Amino acid sequence: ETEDHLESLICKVGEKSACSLESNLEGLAGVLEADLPNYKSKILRLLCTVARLLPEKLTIYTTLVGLLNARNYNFGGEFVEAMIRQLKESLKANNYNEAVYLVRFLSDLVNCHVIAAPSMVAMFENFVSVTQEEDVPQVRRDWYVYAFLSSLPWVGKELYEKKDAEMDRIFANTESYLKRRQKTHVPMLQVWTADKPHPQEEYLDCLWAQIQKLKKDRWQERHILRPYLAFDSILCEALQHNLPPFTPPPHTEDSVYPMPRVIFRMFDYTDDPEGPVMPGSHSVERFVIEENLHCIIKSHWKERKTCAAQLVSYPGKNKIPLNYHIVEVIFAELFQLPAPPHIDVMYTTLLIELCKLQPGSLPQVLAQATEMLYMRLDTMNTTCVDRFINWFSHHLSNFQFRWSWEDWSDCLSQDPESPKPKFVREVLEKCMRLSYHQRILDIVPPTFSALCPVNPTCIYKYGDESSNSLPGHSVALCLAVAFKSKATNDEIFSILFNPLKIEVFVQTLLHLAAKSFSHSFSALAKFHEVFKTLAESDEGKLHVLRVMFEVWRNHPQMIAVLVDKMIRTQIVDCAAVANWIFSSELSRDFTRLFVWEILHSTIRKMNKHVLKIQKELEEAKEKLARQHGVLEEQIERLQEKVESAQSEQKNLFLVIFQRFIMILTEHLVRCETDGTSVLTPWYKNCIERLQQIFLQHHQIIQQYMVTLENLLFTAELDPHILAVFQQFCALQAAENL
Amino acid sequence: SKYEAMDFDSLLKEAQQSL
Amino acid sequence: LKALRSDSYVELSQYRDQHFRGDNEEQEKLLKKSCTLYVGNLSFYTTEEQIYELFSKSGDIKKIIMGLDKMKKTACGFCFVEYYSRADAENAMRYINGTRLDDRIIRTDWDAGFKEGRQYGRGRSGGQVRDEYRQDYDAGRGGYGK
Ligand SMILES: C[n+]1cn([C@@H]2O[C@H](COP(=O)(O)OP(=O)(O)OP(=O)(O)OC[C@H]3O[C@@H](n4cnc5c(N)ncnc54)[C@H](O)[C@@H]3O)[C@@H](O)[C@H]2O)c2nc(N)[nH]c(=O)c21
Ligand SMILES: [Mg+2]
Repeated sequence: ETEDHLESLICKVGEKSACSLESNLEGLAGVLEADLPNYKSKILRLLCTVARLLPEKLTIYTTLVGLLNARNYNFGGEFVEAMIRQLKESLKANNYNEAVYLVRFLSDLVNCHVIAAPSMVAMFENFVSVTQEEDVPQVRRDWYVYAFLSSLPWVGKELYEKKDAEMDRIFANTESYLKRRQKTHVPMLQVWTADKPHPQEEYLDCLWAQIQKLKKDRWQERHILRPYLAFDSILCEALQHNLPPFTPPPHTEDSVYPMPRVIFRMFDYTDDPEGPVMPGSHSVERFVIEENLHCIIKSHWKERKTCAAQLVSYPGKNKIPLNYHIVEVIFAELFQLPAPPHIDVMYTTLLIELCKLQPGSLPQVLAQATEMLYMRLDTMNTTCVDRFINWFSHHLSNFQFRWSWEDWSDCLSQDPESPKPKFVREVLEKCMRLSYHQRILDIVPPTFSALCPVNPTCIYKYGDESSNSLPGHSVALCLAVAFKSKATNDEIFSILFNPLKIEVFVQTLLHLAAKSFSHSFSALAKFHEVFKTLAESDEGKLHVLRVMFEVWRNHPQMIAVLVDKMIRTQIVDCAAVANWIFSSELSRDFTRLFVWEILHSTIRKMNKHVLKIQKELEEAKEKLARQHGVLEEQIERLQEKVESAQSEQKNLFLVIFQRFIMILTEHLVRCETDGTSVLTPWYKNCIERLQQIFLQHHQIIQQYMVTLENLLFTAELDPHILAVFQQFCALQAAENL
Repeated sequence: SKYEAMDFDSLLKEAQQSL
Repeated sequence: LKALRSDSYVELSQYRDQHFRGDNEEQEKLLKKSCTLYVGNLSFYTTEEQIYELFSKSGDIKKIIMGLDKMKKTACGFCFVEYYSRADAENAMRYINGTRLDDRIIRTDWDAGFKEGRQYGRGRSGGQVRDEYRQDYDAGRGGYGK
């Protein structure tokens, strides 16, 4: 009972309240002394919970631990031993994002006089010592350097004045390592490839520049909240604890490190001239601010309303254009490559909640950011343009589809395939998918009708206007009657690789079920047997897709759901879809968005399929080994169907890369002959959609290295195509030798 | 969850006055 | 910590289906492992296509069942959405609930699962009971409320 009174009392310290933060900590520390005789065991694991799970409130809880230690030396030692215990647990379990929070906590405890600075310097020079380890991934060296550098904003001033002869040895080792790192992969992870207005810097190079500037600034940083400074008198007499010598858990093959990152930057101080001056990109204040806001989201992402309140109530020890930091952090996550920390739709609803809570400030910062993203689309990463499209359309659908389109009227004068007009076209198609065609024609200015989507109506080949001279017109009219007569399958068989039998069957079935998705899925299920018969040939599957497209080419949403349903019901397979995406009938729609949504949706189905059957094998293996014959015989049959699913996976990627290499090279010869530049807008999208394949599924494609290098991406290919493959090799190389 | 839904001041001031 | 594990959008609502076959205990059991959501406060003109586009943003949709008026057999202003996995329905519960569709705030609730007869409004006129006691005029909800 009083435990619950202790927990909620520890978690809520430092929130909004009448009393000052220092008065609350001094008071709380006093009641934790009283209850400590009885509840020492529980108070200990609660403080270990918040040090692990609440890094945003870091300095609040280190001060609290600092007060208890000054008054109770044996409690301070038990706590530090628990931290060392947990830091080893985390590194063993490959939870490195959680381990940095513990290192950072240990480091800040030095300011609280709980840990002696020499012990902390010893641990850090064992961190940087990982740079000397040989036959280990760069991502391992990167993380241990990051844990050191990212703790210095809090503990930097103290460690340097106390020991600067051994700190400079550490800095010298750090700078040596940073200069010899390979940055060949950064382009795949940048949201914009342009260096202006804001370069997208590799995260360690950014952090390094930030720490060195803090060093030249005499380790004076004006953002971190340091409550322990008011308790100097109490904390000067405290007895320090010495950390044991730290040994980094060795690198095994099961080790998983955080992959590299690029710092998202779209704001400087000129974007909010009236207001608190914005910390620069190379200031550690910018680093701490964003790190904390990212952590607030990580803690409260599941509750949108709470998450927004915690972002708005974020305390600093100096004022900052907070609305600009929030928007930038939220877009930094939505555009993070390869994938955002959380599901994408969360960021749309989090921004609405923020608008509700700051209706006079945030909505116009958000709108200012939307204009900026639009104006920088030229070099925006295609994976990020897609997320920008999906967010903006979903955002607008929650705000009456109201937008100042006139501000973007200058895209009407450009090539329709340029980034801005293509962005607007995709946005309006997404808005239609959330509303309906006529609504979108009414809300856009009359000058934007060229970017509006075609009306989504099916095209029936054997309709009234059709000529009786068309092949199979007669049979098409027989099917049209039999379907409405509720005819069974065999009757349809008698009414009918033959392309025309597929053509008349599909044309008629889709036409008669066009009212909704429910009717189309019902039709496929009722006559499923028919599909499997005349579409068993691989070229038959291809022709089902070809015909289905001819009917619904004006309704991209219907095409995606039908392709999805036919895969799940085994009418077509993933290889048929892959070959369909690159067929000539889709060449005009190739650059459009819905095509790549379909392809990626098909890949995700394959990938999810392999994982399911791998877990079966990775369960039966557990039963045999954990329990301990007949089980080994069942394992032999699982492994056989793990291999068969893994080879269809590999074939799906090899088809995609083949067709990609083919359409790209033949475009490169067509440009060489005609004697013209290679960079077509079409070319930009194509080459970037190739890079998207490597980037989205880099963990699976890693298995195909030798095949890809030796059979597909070879010296003979144009240097423009190899450039993409070598970026992908640089990426996987950073995390694997 | 009786404690869980309270204000921090309410909890801190209840702990040190009561016991 | 209790605060960090908190999922206040995923918890069950006070609504319970009276036509459900069983007692409260086993209905609550079905709710906590259900992948199906009840979607309320829809415009009578909202189509299956619009619901697919919105609700797909949290995961893959297995089936959608539009609610109908038992007599007229027309859109009744609600539907059900069945996902393949529950995590996807949970995310629709957190982020899609309380947002707009056809410019109306929609409300999602966990459902015990679809069985025949649930697609029809239980109101005396054939529509939802919600629309029998309504007073204000609503264009997307079919005028006044009797
Ligand atoms: C509201 N609702 C309806 N369904 C389902 O939609 C289909 C049609 O059902 P219905 O809407 O036509 O009628 P329902 O079964 O909901 O009856 P209920 O009594 O619960 O409806 C409550 C509403 O009636 C109105 N109402 C009734 N009496 C009063 C009163 N004295 N005063 C004010 N309002 C009243 C109010 O609008 C009140 O909100 C059914 O299958 C039903 O399970 C729901 N399913 C889940 N999982 N969660 C739900 O919340 C839900
Ligand atoms: Mg290979």
